[PDB]
Amino acid sequence: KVFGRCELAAAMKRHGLDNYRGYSLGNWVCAAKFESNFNTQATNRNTDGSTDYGILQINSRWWCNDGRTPGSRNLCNIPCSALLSSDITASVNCAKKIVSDGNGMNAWVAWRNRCKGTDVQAWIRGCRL
Ligand SMILES: [Cl-]
Ligand SMILES: [Cl-]
Ligand code: NA
Ligand code: NA
Repeated sequence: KVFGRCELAAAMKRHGLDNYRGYSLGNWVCAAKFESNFNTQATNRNTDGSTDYGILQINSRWWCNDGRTPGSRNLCNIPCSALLSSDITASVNCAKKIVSDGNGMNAWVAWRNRCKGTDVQAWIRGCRL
């Protein structure tokens, strides 16, 4: 599923990601835009052999099991394919764990390089939330 911008904002808010660990909703929408273009089905291989999955590009070395990643910890205790669902619940639950890990949203490279320090409220401008 390719979410619309405000559509994803509303889903993320309903799921309690807005202001989660102090990250306003625009941060999460901005991160999803650059990580996945709002596409739940997005996957990308990493150099280390792990793969990133879903709207928030959650990694198979630490967070989910994809059955092919050396050193997988599966800390979210989920198959990586569950993170590709049109229902974002599993991605949100796992993102809450990741962002609590100590580095906040710096865990997402695209967030640090493209969202951090910018006017992230722009990402939810116009939406009815
Ligand atoms: Cl915001
Ligand atoms: Cl933080
Ligand atoms: Na894909
Ligand atoms: Na992989």
